[PDB]
Amino acid sequence: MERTFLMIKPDAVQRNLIGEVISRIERKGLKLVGGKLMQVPMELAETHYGEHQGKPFYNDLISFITSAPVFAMVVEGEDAVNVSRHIIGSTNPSEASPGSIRGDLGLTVGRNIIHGSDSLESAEREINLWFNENEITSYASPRDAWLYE
Amino acid sequence: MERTFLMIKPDAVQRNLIGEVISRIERKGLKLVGGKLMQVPMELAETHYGEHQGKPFYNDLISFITSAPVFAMVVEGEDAVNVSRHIIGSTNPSEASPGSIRGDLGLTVGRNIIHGSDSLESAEREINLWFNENEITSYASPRDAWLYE
Amino acid sequence: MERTFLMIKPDAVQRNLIGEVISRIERKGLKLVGGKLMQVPMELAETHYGEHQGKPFYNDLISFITSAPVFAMVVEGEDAVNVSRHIIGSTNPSEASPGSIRGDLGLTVGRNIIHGSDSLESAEREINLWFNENEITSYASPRDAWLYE
Ligand SMILES: Nc1nc2c(ncn2[C@@H]2O[C@H](COP(=O)(O)OP(=O)(O)OP(=O)(O)O)[C@@H](O)[C@H]2O)c(=O)[nH]1
Ligand SMILES: Nc1nc2c(ncn2[C@@H]2O[C@H](COP(=O)(O)OP(=O)(O)OP(=O)(O)O)[C@@H](O)[C@H]2O)c(=O)[nH]1
Ligand SMILES: Nc1nc2c(ncn2[C@@H]2O[C@H](COP(=O)(O)OP(=O)(O)OP(=O)(O)O)[C@@H](O)[C@H]2O)c(=O)[nH]1
Ligand SMILES: [Mg+2]
Ligand SMILES: [Mg+2]
Ligand SMILES: [Mg+2]
Repeated sequence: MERTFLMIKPDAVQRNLIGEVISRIERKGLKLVGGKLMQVPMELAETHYGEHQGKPFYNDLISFITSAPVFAMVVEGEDAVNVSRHIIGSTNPSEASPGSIRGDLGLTVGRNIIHGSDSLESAEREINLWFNENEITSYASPRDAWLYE
Repeated sequence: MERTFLMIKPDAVQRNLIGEVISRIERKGLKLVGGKLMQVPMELAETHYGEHQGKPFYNDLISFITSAPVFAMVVEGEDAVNVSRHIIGSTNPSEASPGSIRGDLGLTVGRNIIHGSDSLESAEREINLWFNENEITSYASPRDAWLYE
Repeated sequence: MERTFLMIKPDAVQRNLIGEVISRIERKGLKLVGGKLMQVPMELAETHYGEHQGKPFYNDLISFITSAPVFAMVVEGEDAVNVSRHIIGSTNPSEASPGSIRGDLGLTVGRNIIHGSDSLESAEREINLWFNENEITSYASPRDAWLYE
């Protein structure tokens, strides 16, 4: 079943919103299949955010993301990539839709609560980057026969 | 005052989301005016979903909806039909707006939490189908003078 | 930092939704910087809503808003004016986006829970109208270094 990578960023951690964001993920039907609290080493940040190297926000991004722990996650569900993006909300939390994670919890574009893979793929690439698969559990859940036909 | 028919489907029942969905209905201002937990007999499913007889999802629909109890409801408020649809969200929960019932709780189009009448109507027709009106209470509520001019 | 004026109207007060609406404001990142429960004197209503004098809903507006206490607020954050409007939702709560204050809590256009300044601005003008600034506190909060770059 489709997987995506999600990351609760240091702003949500330092604002004590870990449970709230995880709740929004869970109640949507998405299955948490890997998850760990970790400090992000420099080299991981830079490879994760490689595609942003030329951009004005890059240095700030790398600093922010290495500034306190993140909660890294693998999340599984039909259409998981696009589902996650929909509940996370657009990149600028001031335009992110009310009811989305960024739309309800975030203020500014550079401190926007959570990251999700933007496609199949960068998902996966990001999953392989952050997780070895002995870290990724596989389990059936009671609700599954009720989420899906 | 306008009424509509709403139904909490077996997916929300089996996922233990009855109270959550009812809460979203109540806090919007809509008045619960009839409500019962019931197993849906075959013949009721088929007449309820009559308009879908030719369609690829039909057999799955009928099976799903008869597979565990539903919470059937009559709900009253100005513009109740269109209000309910707005908070329920579009049919595919992956596109349903965040903050909507389907947008927050549902994953797939065939397991989308709740049904609402799509017009004045089919409301109603559906109300008469599911409820005799000795089943439908009529009562004024303290908030009413505050919801409405 | 940008400020806006917000007001919890007598419908939310009389529906006991004060905490809920304040929660939605707080968790977005907005800083409550002035706030008071007050009955709105006639002359204040009329100057507040001056721009609506010719309109069909005017007399109803003035009556409603003077009919029970309101919770008047000054709220501070980057882009506070437009942020507040986004989480409050469009004027008619039947079209206001699910997940917004009006979209989740309001039914009708004339009883729509809360008011927010519509621009820099009328903010602000409304702040000066409702608050003397000995009423407006200024304080740094622990989350601030996490909301903002
Ligand atoms: N300070 C600042 N940061 C920005 C700006 N634009 C983008 N960013 C940051 O970089 C991201 C840009 O969005 P995307 O193209 O989806 O890539 P990404 O969002 O960095 O990836 P994730 O944040 O991990 O989801 C935002 O999350 C912000 O954290 C900006 O104009 N100013
Ligand atoms: N499996 C599956 N089910 C579908 C599909 N399209 C529609 N459905 C089901 O049939 C419904 C179609 O939407 P509508 O035209 O509003 O009618 P309806 O939604 O069945 O009516 P309610 O579900 O009771 O609101 C959805 O609720 C789904 O339960 C599909 O492509 N696949
Ligand atoms: N009864 C009734 N009231 C309306 C109607 N249109 C607007 N209103 C009221 O007047 C407001 C009109 O919207 P705006 O142009 O943003 O100004 P405003 O909303 O009054 O300002 P705030 O309510 O304080 O945010 C609504 O909040 C309603 O309270 C209407 O057609 N009928
Ligand atoms: Mg992004
Ligand atoms: Mg439907
Ligand atoms: Mg308005």
